[PDB]
Amino acid sequence: PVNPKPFLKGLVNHRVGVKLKFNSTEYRGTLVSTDNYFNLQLNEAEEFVHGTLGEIFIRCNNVLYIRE
Amino acid sequence: RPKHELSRAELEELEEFEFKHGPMSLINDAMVTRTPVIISLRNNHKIIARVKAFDRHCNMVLENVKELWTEKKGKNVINRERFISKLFLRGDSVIVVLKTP
Amino acid sequence: KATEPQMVLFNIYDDWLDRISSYTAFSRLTLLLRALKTNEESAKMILLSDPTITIKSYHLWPSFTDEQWITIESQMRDLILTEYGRKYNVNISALTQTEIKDIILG
Amino acid sequence: KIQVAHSSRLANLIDYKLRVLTQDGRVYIGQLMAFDKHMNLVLNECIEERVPKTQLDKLRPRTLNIKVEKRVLGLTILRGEQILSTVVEDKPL
Amino acid sequence: NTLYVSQLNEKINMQRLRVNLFLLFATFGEVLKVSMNFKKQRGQAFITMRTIDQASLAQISLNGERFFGKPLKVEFSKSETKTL
Amino acid sequence: GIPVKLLNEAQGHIVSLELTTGATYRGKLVESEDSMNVQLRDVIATEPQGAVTHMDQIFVRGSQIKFIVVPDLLKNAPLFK
Amino acid sequence: VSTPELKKYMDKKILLNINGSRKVAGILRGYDIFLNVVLDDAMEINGEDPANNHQLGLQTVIRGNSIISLEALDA
Amino acid sequence: MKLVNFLKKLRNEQVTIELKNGTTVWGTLQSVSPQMNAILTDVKLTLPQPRLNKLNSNGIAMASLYLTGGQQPTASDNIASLQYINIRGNTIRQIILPDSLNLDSLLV
Amino acid sequence: MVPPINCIFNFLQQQTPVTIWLFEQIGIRIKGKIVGFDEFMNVVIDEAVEIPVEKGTPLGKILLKGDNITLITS
Amino acid sequence: MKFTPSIVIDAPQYYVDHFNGKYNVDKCVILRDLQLETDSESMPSSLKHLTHILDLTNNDLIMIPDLSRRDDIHTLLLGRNNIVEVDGRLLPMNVQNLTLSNNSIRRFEDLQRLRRAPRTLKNLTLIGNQVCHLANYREHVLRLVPHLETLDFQNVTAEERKSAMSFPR
RNA sequence: AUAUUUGUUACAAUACACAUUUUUUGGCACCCAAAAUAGGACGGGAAGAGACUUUUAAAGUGAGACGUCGCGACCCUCGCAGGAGUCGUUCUUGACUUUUUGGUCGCUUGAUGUUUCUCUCUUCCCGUUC
Repeated sequence: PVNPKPFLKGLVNHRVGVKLKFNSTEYRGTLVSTDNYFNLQLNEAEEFVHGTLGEIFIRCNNVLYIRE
Repeated sequence: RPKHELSRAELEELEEFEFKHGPMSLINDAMVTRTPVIISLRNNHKIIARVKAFDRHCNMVLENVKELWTEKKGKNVINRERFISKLFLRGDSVIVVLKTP
Repeated sequence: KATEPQMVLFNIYDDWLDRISSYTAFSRLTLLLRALKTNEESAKMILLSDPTITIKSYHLWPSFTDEQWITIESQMRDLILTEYGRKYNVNISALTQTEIKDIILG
Repeated sequence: KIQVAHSSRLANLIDYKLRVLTQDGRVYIGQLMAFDKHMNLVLNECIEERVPKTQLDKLRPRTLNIKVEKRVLGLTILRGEQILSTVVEDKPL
Repeated sequence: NTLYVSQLNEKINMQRLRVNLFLLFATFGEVLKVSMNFKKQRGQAFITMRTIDQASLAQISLNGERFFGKPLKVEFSKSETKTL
Repeated sequence: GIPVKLLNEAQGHIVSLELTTGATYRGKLVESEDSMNVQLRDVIATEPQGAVTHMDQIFVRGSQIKFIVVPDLLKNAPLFK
Repeated sequence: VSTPELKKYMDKKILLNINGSRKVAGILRGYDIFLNVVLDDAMEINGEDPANNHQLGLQTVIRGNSIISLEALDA
Repeated sequence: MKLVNFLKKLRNEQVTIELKNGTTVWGTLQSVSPQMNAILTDVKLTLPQPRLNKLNSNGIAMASLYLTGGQQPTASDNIASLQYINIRGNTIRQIILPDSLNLDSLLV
Repeated sequence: MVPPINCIFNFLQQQTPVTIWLFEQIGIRIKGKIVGFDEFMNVVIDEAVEIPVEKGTPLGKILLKGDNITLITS
Repeated sequence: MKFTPSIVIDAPQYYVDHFNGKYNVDKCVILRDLQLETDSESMPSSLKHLTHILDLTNNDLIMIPDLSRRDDIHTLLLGRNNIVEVDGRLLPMNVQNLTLSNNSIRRFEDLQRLRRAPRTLKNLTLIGNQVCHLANYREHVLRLVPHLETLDFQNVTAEERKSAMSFPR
């Protein structure tokens, strides 16, 4: 019976992919922290749409879904 | 805990925490350390900008930021670069913001 | 950001001294040192004018190939050339190297 | 044409005939009467003007004469979500 | 002020008719009302003017004037208009 | 605000609606809320491409409304004093 | 803040357009302040009435954001 | 903190308000509402030309631009000049403020 | 009356599988077992697969945002 | 007196002509009996304010010319004006009607001034002019008017328009 | 015998509150392609022809679908009153009730915008530019 917010609290500092709603782009990286709005911070992220990205901030409105 | 229960100062401590410890701490640490950031808007045009200021809504003040936008018609591509000395950016357009090494 | 008295070490020269000989780089420093006073705000306008340029983390000066820097120091001199010039009221053509040095060194 | 007061807010102007721009590229011209926090406003005698697709092609860069199809709708109430920008056309009776 | 017309071409359209009337009455004075509110047609139109003098002039000059085939019968209104 | 209060003052009168989808619903207004979502009675509908139909009752979301046409005689209504 | 008033609509078979393209018909069950509308025996209407129409599920819930207009085909 | 309170102190400055349509507005700035509703005075508002073998510009922004009544007939390119435009807040994308003003004084 | 989020809670505890349509722009529909939800109608789906619009790839336990939700259908 | 900017400014632009558009301007103290002997100079003072209608009736104007680019203007009432010729290139795309009653316009002078157009105006009144009397004046006016919706209150007859077009060919 | 000023109260009104499906921190963006020279282009109107359609050689200019206000009428139709009535009240105001000309048909191509598919030359007349 897990809800979304404890699900993000359980996914902290685990490898998580996040699919944005636009190009079917997903950022694969270790989650750092989340906001009330579910803003995302990531370390060692990689952009799949192939690249490697050091640190990332993702705004809440553009994400489609979050997976592990 | 919902926001309507808290008092006037508890919201100030909450925003201080969210900026100091939270996702937007990526931007805050970028403002103090003078590290240039990369910002992708919804438009699809990416700015390399140094952040003077930022805010809750993510709208932020950047100086010396450089804008990079490409366009294609029938798979004919051209890359265009535009330099503006001062920028105020409304935060609803942005999607991903990364902190350069 | 320092609330306490302390000794701190930094390099004024940075890239330019590392690229160009030591006599000339002090001279390029002094062309700069006069200039930033005359550049009240256009300094960050002229030093950042090429946005491709970035400041190295250890270093202070914008690291660059040094050609715009020769253009930067020349534009900056002209700002010094006019500001020294306007107070005494001299024509720009009347300005000579012996006057231009007297502007630089005095 | 008409010079609006150098500092005049939407509250300062009432009964002026305005020109309202929406997100869809159509315009509502008429007297403003009220407005609101989120800027949905009430026009008295309003005519919506539209640009023809052939007219839109003409507007592309090269005296132009556009045929602007417009229809009259009196005493409407707009929605702040649709409004884009507002301009002044005339001054009150 | 108002001048009640009669005996005109009903076959012509309303707006057009009004326009025509306006065109006619602009020479005498400033026409306040373009067309009669009732819009029954077939002659019945109330040409509202700003000045009474102008109205009088109109009455004088355009009595039995050729407008769309038939001669218009000009006359002064019984009651005053709502606008005036 | 006055703009919504005028919509509440238009209850029981024929009004016109433009949805942001492009359609046009003209008919008699039964209910309206402060969220601007209204329900209309015995209303003629014009699809975005012009096809016109008729439906007895309709409820529309206020967020999708673009402009509302209200009987003109409400212009001098006391809200505007 | 205020609950939308569908109170006369519930239990009546209702057609409602989802987005620009879509039209769903079903018997209205419940609703909330965001207009989220749950209905049963849902059917997705299409050009060919018996043919392209296909049922969805025993219970379907709709986000109020995608609701445009709601018409009841019923008393 | 609301950073919009910064724009309130930029009053009486030359600015470009670059909107979501791509439409750009050069003008003198007046009071900015807390919702970032920006009211200008003497404004020349236009649309950039993507060159790219003359690719078609925004079709809605051309109509919205001709419908301001400020586009003059003999303008070769696509521009309009007018006095007093009032802009809703959610339409703004970027704001390019002048190079002269110092941020350290205004950002406090 | 059956409030809609009550019905969703009846999708959580009854363990019935659901197909869920997204916005018309994205072009995929998700299906899985709805576990729990928030006030914003953003839901966690266990054993979810994304079908383009039956060769779709399996996702996982995935949090899906409520902004893109259109239908939740059994 | 002469039509200046000050006069224009003074003019009553309050009462809008409710038949079509807005701002029915009447230049000077009153355009009706203003007595503008010269051509309509200082048109730029109006600056295309607003089927914008301008009433110039009972004034001395000799020539229908000297206009600034007016996009709005749709109606010109010029009654009791000593108009002789009205040739211009400013008011071409703009304008939907022209009332020229009781003026001095020539049958050939009126025809010459326009120079013909593929499309123009839509409503025209030439009544109480010398030209209208002239033989085949209606046929000549229809040929000159080129496209036309009216001719002195009576529409050029569809068949008359066809015959006039044949005469033009 | 010598309206202005000061203080208080209320109303209107501007500057300090809210990123989570109902308005202001965005479901965002994309169809693609067309002028270069040293008498010449460009727009509009008219005519001819090709190719298209229709009938069994002869007829006009890419085709098929919503509306929009218009040109005709073998029809209807009387002809002068947003306003009207009532009551309170005093020389024109409030409160309470009754409810728009066009009702239609052709168009022997009104005139004109959406939306899908596929692939122009010659001659004259009028404006602009070098």
